[PDB]
Amino acid sequence: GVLKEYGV
Amino acid sequence: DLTAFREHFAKAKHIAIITGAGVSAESGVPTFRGPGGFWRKWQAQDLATPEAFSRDPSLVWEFYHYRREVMRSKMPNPAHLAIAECEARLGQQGRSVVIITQNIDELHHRAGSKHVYEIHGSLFKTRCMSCGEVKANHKSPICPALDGKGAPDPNTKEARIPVELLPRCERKSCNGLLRPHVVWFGETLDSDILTAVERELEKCDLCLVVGTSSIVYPAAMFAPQVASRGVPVAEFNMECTPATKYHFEGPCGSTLPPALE
Ligand SMILES: [Zn+2]
Repeated sequence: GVLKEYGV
Repeated sequence: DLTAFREHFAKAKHIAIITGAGVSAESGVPTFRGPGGFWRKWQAQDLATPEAFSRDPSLVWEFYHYRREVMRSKMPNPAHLAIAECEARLGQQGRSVVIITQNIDELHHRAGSKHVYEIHGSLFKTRCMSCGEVKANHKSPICPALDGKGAPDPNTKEARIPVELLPRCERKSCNGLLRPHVVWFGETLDSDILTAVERELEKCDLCLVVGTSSIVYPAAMFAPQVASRGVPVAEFNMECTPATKYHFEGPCGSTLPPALE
């Protein structure tokens, strides 16, 4: 599942 | 060219509108990210995480209570309204408009939009940490112990509310601690929501990106898929472009009502 803001 | 965009708009049967923080900043709604995006000593990165909530749930709830309370005076802007009225008008003609929003302020709903996917959650929903139930909640104050709390000044004293008196789940058996139903830094976006968004983006024949950019997130997750079907993308944002799809520079509450009329 997708990580809010790609983890940045 | 607005004329060329409007020629696509006149023909589009399925419009997907993605909206980011620019459209909510224009309603006066603090993001807490960047220079002066402080609440007490903290920025949003510090607080919108499960680690903050685990270690100091009272502090995190004070922050979210402040945000919930500040929404009462903040109002949808002409961009939100244009989008909502466009959806209503086109819907009567059998044409679909859907909003995919990063914003948790519910301003799109207050504007009148029906078909809205809130990919980061909502300030006005809770989730129970025990039974998982998601529930709408617009109460001011959300619980009595938070009444008058959440002041944003650096030197405000912490309320230090015992966890038992923070918002609790009202299923009589359960009583679990509630958290905001907002996606925090380090958490996954909801898979079901993303599947629904993918279906809408795949069916759409014109896509607008408002108060953010196609090139960053969340637009970057879906916009390439749309572009590669040959579908026009139109950005409305205050960001510049060099000498180099469509980009309408400026505040969305100015540009968008003209584009969508
Ligand atoms: Zn519960």
